Amino acid sequence: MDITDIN
Amino acid sequence: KPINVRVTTMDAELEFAIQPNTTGKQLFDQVVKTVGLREVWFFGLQYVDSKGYSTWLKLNKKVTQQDVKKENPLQFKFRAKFFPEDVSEELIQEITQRLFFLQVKEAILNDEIYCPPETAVLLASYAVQAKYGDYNKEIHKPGYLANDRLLPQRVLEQHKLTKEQWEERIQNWHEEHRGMLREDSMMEYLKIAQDLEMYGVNYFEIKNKKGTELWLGVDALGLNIYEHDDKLTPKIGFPWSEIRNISFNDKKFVIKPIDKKAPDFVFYAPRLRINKRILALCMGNHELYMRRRKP
Repeated sequence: MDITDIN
Repeated sequence: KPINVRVTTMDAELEFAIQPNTTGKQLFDQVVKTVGLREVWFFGLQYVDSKGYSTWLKLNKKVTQQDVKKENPLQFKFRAKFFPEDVSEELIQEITQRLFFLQVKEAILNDEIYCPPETAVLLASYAVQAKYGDYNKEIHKPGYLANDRLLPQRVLEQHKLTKEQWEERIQNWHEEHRGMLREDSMMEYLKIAQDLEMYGVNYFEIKNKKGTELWLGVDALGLNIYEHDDKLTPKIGFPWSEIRNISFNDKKFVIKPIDKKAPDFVFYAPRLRINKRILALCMGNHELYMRRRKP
């Protein structure tokens, strides 16, 4: 479980 | 005890002893220093872990504690992990241009990056002009190209000409580059390759909720989804600008778009760690996509 935020 | 380490680049090997707590970075640093490479941002050290996965070696971690397959010489490959958006304005060092030319061409030759017939021949001529210099009636005698692996395999398989025909063809294209330098030639090569639909894009085999096979492409400019049958044309695209948040939770990966009216994309990886990588790749890649749009 992981998350990244781009624009 | 000394840990034995081999690090082949694309035209060089290097073998030295390593300290039982040498940090990935320290290793990477030595290699780049020995080769005299300044543009270090495109590159990585690639090894194979105990499960068999080709993995990128992490710089902020002991090179001895990342579970690389334990062979006597610990083996790594120094390859471009990220590709520039425009070769000519992004690759300044001759060294960098060279390590790229080589890595790119190799893949172009292995039917990895698709390349159609005419362009394949066009590229080959640039590759030979790089190798041999100006064509010369007196030197390069009929068949001077018989030993060189010059064209994508599929090219040869589909358009059936003779070996000496394809050669005549490249020779014709070779004859014309009279006056090009080994350096320029490799660049002219890259300028053509970087426009190929499969250039500088990492594919991952995936499936949607409906359980049908697909490909995910991570590249300099964002994510792309392909149908298993076509690795070239994207079915849906996602530039960085048009992506809000990417996440995974186990084998399930989800992309969330900027405009709320779009039904966020969802795919299923075959294992957890496959998403781990997809996430890693995107991050590093997006980061550079920003970094080259700041000062």
